[PDB]
Amino acid sequence: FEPPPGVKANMLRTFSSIPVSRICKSPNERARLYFLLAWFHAIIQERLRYAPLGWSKKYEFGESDLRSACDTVDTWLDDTAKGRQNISPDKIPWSALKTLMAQSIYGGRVDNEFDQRLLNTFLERLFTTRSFDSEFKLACKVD
Amino acid sequence: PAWMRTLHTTASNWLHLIPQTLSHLKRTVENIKDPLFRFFEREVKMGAKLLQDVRQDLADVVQVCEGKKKQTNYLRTLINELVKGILPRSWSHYTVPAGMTVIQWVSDFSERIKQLQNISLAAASGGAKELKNIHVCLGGLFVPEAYITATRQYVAQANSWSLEELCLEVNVTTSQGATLDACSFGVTGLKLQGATCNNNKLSLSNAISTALPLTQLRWVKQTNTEKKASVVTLPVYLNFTRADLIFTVDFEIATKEDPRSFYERGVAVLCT
Amino acid sequence: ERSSFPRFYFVGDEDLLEIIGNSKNVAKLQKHFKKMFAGVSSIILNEDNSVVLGISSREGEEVMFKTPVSITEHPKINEWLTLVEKEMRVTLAKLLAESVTEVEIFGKATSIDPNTYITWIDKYQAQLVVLSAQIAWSENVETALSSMGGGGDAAPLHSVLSNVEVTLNVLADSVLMEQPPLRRRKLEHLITELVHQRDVTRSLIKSKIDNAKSFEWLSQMRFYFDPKQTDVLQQLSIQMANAKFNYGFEYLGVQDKLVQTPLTDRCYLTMTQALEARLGGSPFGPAGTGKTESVKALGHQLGRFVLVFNCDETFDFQAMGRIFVGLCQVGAWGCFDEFNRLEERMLSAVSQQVQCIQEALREHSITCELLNKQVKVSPDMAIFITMNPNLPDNLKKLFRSLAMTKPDRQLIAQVMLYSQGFRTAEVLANKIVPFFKLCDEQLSSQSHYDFGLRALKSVLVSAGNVKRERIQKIKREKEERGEAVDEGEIAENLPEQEILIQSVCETMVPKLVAEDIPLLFSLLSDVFPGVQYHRGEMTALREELKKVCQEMYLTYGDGEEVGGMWVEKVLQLYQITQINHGLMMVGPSGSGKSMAWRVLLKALERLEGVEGVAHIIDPKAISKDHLYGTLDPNTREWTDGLFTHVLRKIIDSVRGELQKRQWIVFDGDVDPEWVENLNSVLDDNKLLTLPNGERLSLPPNVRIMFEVQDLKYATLATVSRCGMVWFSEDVLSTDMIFNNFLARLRSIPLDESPMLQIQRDAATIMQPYFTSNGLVTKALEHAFQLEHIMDLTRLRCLGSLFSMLHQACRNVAQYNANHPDFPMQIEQLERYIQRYLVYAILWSLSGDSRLKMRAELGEYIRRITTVPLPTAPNIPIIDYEVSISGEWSPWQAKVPQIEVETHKVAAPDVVVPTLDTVRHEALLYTWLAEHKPLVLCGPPGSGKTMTLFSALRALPDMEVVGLNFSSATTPELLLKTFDHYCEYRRTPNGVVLAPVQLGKWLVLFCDEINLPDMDKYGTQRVISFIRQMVEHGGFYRTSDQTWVKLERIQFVGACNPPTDPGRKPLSHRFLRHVPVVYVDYPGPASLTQIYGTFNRAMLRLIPSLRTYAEPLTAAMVEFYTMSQERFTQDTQPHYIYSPREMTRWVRGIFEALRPLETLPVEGLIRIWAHEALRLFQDRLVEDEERRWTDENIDTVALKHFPNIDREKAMSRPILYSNWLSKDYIPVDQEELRDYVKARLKVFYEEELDVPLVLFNEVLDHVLRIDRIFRQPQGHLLLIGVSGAGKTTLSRFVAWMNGLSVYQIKVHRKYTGEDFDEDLRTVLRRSGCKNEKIAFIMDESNVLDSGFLERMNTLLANGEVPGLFEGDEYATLMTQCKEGAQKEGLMLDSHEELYKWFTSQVIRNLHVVFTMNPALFNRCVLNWFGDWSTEALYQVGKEFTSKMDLEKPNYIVPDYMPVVYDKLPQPPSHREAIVN
Ligand SMILES: Nc1ncnc2c1ncn2[C@@H]1O[C@H](COP(=O)(O)OP(=O)(O)OP(=O)(O)O)[C@@H](O)[C@H]1O
Ligand SMILES: Nc1ncnc2c1ncn2[C@@H]1O[C@H](COP(=O)(O)OP(=O)(O)O)[C@@H](O)[C@H]1O
Ligand SMILES: Nc1ncnc2c1ncn2[C@@H]1O[C@H](COP(=O)(O)OP(=O)(O)O)[C@@H](O)[C@H]1O
Ligand SMILES: Nc1ncnc2c1ncn2[C@@H]1O[C@H](COP(=O)(O)OP(=O)(O)O)[C@@H](O)[C@H]1O
Repeated sequence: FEPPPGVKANMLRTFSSIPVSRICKSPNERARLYFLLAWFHAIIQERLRYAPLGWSKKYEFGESDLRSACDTVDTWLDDTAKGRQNISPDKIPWSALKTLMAQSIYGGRVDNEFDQRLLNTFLERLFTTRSFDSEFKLACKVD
Repeated sequence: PAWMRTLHTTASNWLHLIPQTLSHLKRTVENIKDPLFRFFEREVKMGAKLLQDVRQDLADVVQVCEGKKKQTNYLRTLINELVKGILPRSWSHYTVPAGMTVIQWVSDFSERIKQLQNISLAAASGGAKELKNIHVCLGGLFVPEAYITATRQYVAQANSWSLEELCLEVNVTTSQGATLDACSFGVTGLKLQGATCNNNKLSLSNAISTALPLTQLRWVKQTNTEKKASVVTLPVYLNFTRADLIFTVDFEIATKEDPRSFYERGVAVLCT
Repeated sequence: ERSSFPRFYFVGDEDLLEIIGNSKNVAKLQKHFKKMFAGVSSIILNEDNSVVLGISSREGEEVMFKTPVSITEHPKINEWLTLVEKEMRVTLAKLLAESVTEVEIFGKATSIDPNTYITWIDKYQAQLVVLSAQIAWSENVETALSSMGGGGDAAPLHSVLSNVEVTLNVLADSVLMEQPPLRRRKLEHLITELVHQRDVTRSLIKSKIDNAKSFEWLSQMRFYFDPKQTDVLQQLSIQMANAKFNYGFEYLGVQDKLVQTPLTDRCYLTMTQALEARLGGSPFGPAGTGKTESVKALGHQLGRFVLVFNCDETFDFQAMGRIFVGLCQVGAWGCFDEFNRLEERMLSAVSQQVQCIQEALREHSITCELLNKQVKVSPDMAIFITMNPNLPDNLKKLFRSLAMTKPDRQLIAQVMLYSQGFRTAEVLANKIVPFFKLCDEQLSSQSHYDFGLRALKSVLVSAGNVKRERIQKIKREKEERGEAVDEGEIAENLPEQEILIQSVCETMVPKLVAEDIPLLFSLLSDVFPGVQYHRGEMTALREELKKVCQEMYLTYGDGEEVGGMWVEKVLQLYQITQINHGLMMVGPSGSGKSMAWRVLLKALERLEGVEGVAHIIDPKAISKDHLYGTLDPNTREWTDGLFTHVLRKIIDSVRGELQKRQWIVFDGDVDPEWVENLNSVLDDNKLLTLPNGERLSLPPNVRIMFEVQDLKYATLATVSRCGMVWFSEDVLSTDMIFNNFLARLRSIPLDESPMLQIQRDAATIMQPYFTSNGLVTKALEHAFQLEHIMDLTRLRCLGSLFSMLHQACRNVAQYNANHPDFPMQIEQLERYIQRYLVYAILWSLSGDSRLKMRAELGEYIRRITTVPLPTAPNIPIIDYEVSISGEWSPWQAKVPQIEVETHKVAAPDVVVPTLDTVRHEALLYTWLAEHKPLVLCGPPGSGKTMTLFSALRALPDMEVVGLNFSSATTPELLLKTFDHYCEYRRTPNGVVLAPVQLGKWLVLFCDEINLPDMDKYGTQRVISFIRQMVEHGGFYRTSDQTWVKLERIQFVGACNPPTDPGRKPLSHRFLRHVPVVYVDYPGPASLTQIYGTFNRAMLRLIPSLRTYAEPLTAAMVEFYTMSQERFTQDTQPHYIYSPREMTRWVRGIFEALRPLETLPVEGLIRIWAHEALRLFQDRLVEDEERRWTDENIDTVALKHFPNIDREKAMSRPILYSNWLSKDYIPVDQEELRDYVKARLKVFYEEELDVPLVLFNEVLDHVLRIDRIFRQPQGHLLLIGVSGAGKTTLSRFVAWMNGLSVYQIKVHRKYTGEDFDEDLRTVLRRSGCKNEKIAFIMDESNVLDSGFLERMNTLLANGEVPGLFEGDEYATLMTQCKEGAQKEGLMLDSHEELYKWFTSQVIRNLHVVFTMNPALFNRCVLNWFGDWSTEALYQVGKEFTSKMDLEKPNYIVPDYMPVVYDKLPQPPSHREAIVN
């Protein structure tokens, strides 16, 4: 059995794995955050297949990292939004998540420094308040 | 059996293609003072030792194929592991790409020994002064980070400053149009992945690999000034598998170019 | 009891029984308090020992109890242990509250009074003051940000930064001046933490952080202290990022602190997140990057204790499992060391255990099963698993991972350098770190080199100490001249880069080889340009060394002068003694080591006035249990070991030895077996632990040094726990040894003076040849160019030369004594000494080489020397000798012509004088008079053993005691033989070992010195013991750990070349003592003479044929020579042809001609050919080889003996038997076939009944086998294809000869002990009952090489000492007594009964070894091979006889492929089908 080699397949697998109740909680900005983290995990995973270029060595960016990242986002968003149905995009702890996914999760297995630089680059491109604009680009010049 | 004969043919061919012998470097107190000479003599000793090892092992194999003597235990392992095509342990003392097969290993080793013959002949012709202007290739040298550190030590000793207070600058130029400055060392064979550099300026492109005619390594004292946002740091790897890091170069990208986009596309420098 | 107070789950179950046993004993629980806690070394109690007053540490810092717990009201061990723990936590918290109140009072101040600040420091422990500083800084910064809550407010964070700056300035001034070392560590930890705080506050200021909830502040470790909380345990809350933890409130004593590398707090964040995420972390990476120390620093910062389970061969399971579940109860932490080093099954088991505990922990987010026990998992746990590149698949899902690839060494060096009060700390750090990066690569790699980060830490600490001693000296000088004393003033004008150069010189220069010195100087020039250092020469010590070397006759020099390198090495040794209390003078054998430390001790004694006492202990010679001490299984009584004994004797201060300087030199090899108990000494604790429970603090004067030759087996942990000095072989110059020997010879007389005068005259004569670029050194290097049987060590050869020159002096003295009227003059003495010196060079340099290389050495010397030499056109000088009259005379004249008695031909003890054996007689005399132990080397059977026995029996006053060194030889056997022949007597000097008989030098012969196996740490304990005796002139008696000198005793050994299997080359240390001489197989002319004597005595039996003795010897020698050059050992391992087989040849001829009275020459040559076939051809494995052998024997018989009838003399069926006739007459093959067929009818009728066909090979082989049985000690080697008839023919011969056949019944259950039982059975049957037995056994019967070795020793000795012990021994003696009583011999003691038993066995037991250099040449091999065409044809004919294979219609083909050569020309039908 092989996972289908696709960004779409990985996103679908991620959203199927994550329970429906968890991703819909009081903060309605949570769903955007969950989608962004899922897209980031999928882009990393599918970069693994191109090991000489996508990284420097095949890391085990397994599903456990995704569960840990989901728990981190859940708990920190619960911290920042104390039972509020909405939270402003600027109030999101963007730096906290950026540094956490840069050092603890998805970064621990990262051994080479330049892989860490890549992870920082992806995280700073994706995780920011600018994401909550309708004109955001998850990629540039796909074709 | 026939694999006796085919292995005999392969061993004969390898002994033909591998160069005969490697000359050692003559020791001298002034040469011992120079760090480049010490690095190069260490390299020559290692290369001559391993060349003697492989030459003797191939002579052993070819004589055994003719039956004049019997497979020992280590010989049994060596013949079996030549037939199976996987690289022997006793031959690999320097870092190698994981999947490299014996045949292109021998081709690479022939290349390395030829370059070592070149540098030994150049050293014998003159001295460490002529040793300074040699255009070595990082992939060819067994320990190239030793070479870059030796260049650092050479410039520090020649011009009398601390090693910590020194930094490296890159001047990617054509081999013909290059200047041999006292701080400049010629490095060849460097290749970029996913970028093209013109006049020390980088541009993203879809070309898979761009060859540098000659990379110029110059050591300049630490300027203590913050790097411009247009300058990017490129990792340098020995092999395409990029499992080992040698050193880091700093490159200035072109206008309109996003250093984040250099990072995402995995732009890198490869020795081989 | 185990459930209550689970903290003693870490100590052993045997130690648990101990604490139960010592329940009413508080003073014996000290080991357990050490093991169970972090830094707790003892609990403080009153004189009543009824209440605990405080808790101390390994350093000595103590914590006083707020409410002491009295054991009287809580007699139960668990109850008062729990009370001690809880009250320790309570007092730690309350003392923290007091210290934090103090520090906040000090804080928020424009300036700090230094006096009050150090008073606060000393008022509390190191950990408490560190934690108080952290808490105060945390509260100050948090309040400063809470003021920032208005947004854009002017920052009082500048005030916090300035407060930290001024406190850091105060510490920078304070650490500088001399302080108590515990205060020193307190100051170092505080300055480290405050440097970290200053950097993090600078980052916060740069980032312009505004809100207290900004993640930029959340990331850093925040300390929250609320004294208002009732429970003191959680009054301190530790919080980093989202994680929040309570303080462990456990006492750590003093622990090394890290430097808060960005890598380090990266790890901090990742760990704490993982624990809040309720899973452990796995910070993998290469070793030496601080992974385990990072985990320890996390545990310490939270105040919990970490367990460092080191995972190597020392790792265990049951103790590991119990300490693991103890961790489970207690809640402390545990950091596994390198996890990939575990073996696979162990790795899986421990992985399953940790997976169980991890899932329990995640469940708690609660009991789990450990050792069938449900255990409440405490929330506070963490478990960490470092790794060296992966995780087992059962834990990849449960554990995080980190990249510990490279810690910031720059930051570490900057923090620790500044922690030592260095100004310009960052400059020196950024210089020194790349310097060690350079050292780890450019320096030639060595086993002992260690340029890891730990070496950097050590260099920094040493540099700080050097700066302090320099400022102390400056302060003393300024007090002397003037009074203006200011620490800041002297500090400012104090260079610091010179200080680091000095420190690195004093720590790393000793460890370099002679070539790395210019490399390190170049590196210093490149990293620290313009700055250089020179060690301050200690002129007092220089003069004391010069004077002592003058007294000890050693050579002295300064720098470039001869021995100057050795002098510098001695100075570095002194320096590192001043710094380090533990040493290893690592270097090749005989470099400088023993005499360097001796001369240093004596120079220090004469300079300081503190007398020096040494306890030179060899660790390997004694067993480890005896080295440290024994544990009584019943009464646990403490029998101290040697080192523990001497330590306690020094401690007791009985005779002022505390005032004396004590040097416990550990001469010998080192391995991680005994030093594991001694590693607790070489650290800063300086305390010796014992298994019984006693502890001994190391007095300051005691200095432990290790005198080890190589560190290929030393654990790097122990290598780094103490200093090092390298003594390269270049340090010891050759001419330096020459001067040593010349001075010693000129000084001391040999007996214990006229002979001193003759020594001085001899030295004057010989001096020119021992100058630099002299004859001896060129000859020595030439001998180094050649090869030698044993490992050529230069000191060995020089010692041999010096010993033989001393013997030349003794010979001159004896000649003067025999000629009192005419003492030798200067000219004659001069000639004698020159020629003796040339002779000694020849026999000492080439004495371990083949004859050809001896000739080459003689040729080289003749080319280079000027001494007159014999003018022999071909004979090499080595075959010549020098007369006592100083003339060159051939050795052949010294060889007499013995006429051995005709019944003593080829006897085991008849030595025939030959050139080689008289030369070796002279060398043995020379080398035993000097009492220099020696070893014989040469191919087995060359005659060395008896070439020595003849000398030593010819020696007037030396008993020979041969000993058979086996693979399992232990020095216990040497002790046994010593107590058997020698006795211990108490002299005023001390206990003395002396042989019982007087005036009689006991020589101990060792047949095969190299046979005992090399340990896995490359040391032969026996050879170490003899090295200890020969060097030290004594040994240590383990019964009372007393130095016992050896008197009137010397050792001699022998061994074949090490290239033979089972032969381990000896340690160069032991070689440098014993000179070795090569005894090869005798040459052609030597063989001619040696067996010409044997045959001339042989043929006296039959006078009519005496005239044919010498041509017979010539033919025998020629045939053996051919069989030499043709049958090399390369073709087959057993193609070895020694003069032992010549002795067997002549012995067989003797056994043939003895009962007989008359034969012509034809019968003689038939006998001669028979024996030649039985020796030289019966072992051949190829048929063309045996055809060649037959051709050669016939040709030699023709050429030497022309006038003899060929057909009768060598009739092809050469078969000799004694069964048909009364004597051993040549036997007709057909008639012998008839007789053996009749005996086969008898055999079939009585014994096994299977058909046996009698083809020629069966006849020849049955005759050979019976011939071997009929002799005593007949042991035979039946190599041949399976089924070919080996065992059946052997059984048939055994039944024919009346022998009882015995095969061992072998199966997979059959282990070594069943084999030993069968061995005792067969031995007692064949030696006690006088029941002859044939013992057959196969390769299928040998399931272990131990079987082979036991058989080896049984056949070499005739008996095995290892079979019969204890009850079995007593029963054997009972049976031997009964057997001797039946036989007619009255013997009482066990020794003579044992000898008679051995004689009976060697005369009655016959073992045969059947397969398909030790056993070879000592047994008889016979190659059956496979049945030839003939044998197959007869087998077919005999078996295909019942059925009618007869066809009258058969038509003979025109062509027959004639497979059977002897097929009848008309092949009948049966003949054709059999073919
Ligand atoms: N300074 C010196 N002057 C004269 N002779 C010396 C000097 N130093 C060493 N020797 C000689 O060199 C030899 C070394 O002796 P020693 O047994 O002390 O060496 P070592 O290095 O301890 O050897 P080992 O490893 O075998 O124990 C001895 O013959 C000793 O007399
Ligand atoms: N953060 C640090 N601060 C100070 N010294 C360190 C630090 N990390 C490592 N070291 C030094 O480096 C060495 C590494 O020790 P260790 O923890 O055994 O490494 P590893 O965990 O990789 O085996 C130690 O001897 C220590 O002196
Ligand atoms: N000069 C000699 N005199 C008597 N026998 C000799 C002589 N040289 C060799 N031999 C024979 O060679 C053998 C020598 O080997 P041996 O001394 O037994 O060696 P090891 O005792 O070490 O086994 C003896 O059996 C002996 O018969
Ligand atoms: N000369 C012979 N004539 C007849 N049978 C023989 C002869 N030699 C061997 N055998 C047969 O070989 C069988 C076993 O031989 P064995 O002594 O076990 O050979 P090995 O000892 O080499 O295994 C016996 O059953 C015997 O019948």
